[PDB]
Amino acid sequence: SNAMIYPYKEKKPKIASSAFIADYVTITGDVYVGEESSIWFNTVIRGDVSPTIIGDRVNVQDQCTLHQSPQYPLILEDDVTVGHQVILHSCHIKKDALIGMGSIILDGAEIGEGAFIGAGSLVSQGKKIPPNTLAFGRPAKVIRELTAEDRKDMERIRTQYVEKGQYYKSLQ
Repeated sequence: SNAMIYPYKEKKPKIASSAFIADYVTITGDVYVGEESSIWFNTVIRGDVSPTIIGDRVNVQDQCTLHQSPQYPLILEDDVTVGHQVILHSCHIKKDALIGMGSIILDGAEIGEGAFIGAGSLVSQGKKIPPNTLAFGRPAKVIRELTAEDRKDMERIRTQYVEKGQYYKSLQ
């Protein structure tokens, strides 16, 4: 509510009316944020190099940094979860994926649909993580296929975040 929204040149952020934008968040420039998505406390999204497209029901948790290099956009597809203090840099995170807290996902990296990146990981430039796998480490490596139980916990997290986003939004 106490958040900064700036243009960068002729572009201004386009944020769905149902999205929750927490306090101390800064969003600038060429950024699009979809319905019921939630951008948590002290996150910075500077849209001043390439476009940042965030889909629907996405959570970008507290104190993340979202930026780009010139060659690639930054894309977070629908139903993505991004953990606390994650750095995203011109990567493409496909739908239902989860990025573990404290991770760094670099330029041209592709996180497959429903993949889970373990906390504290570094996904190097150009790295592809296959859909429905667990990957972790620095640099991150594919560890195993995800199970039905892993997927149920991911569903719990993304759905609860939508609800919690709407709740904290109501307190603004």
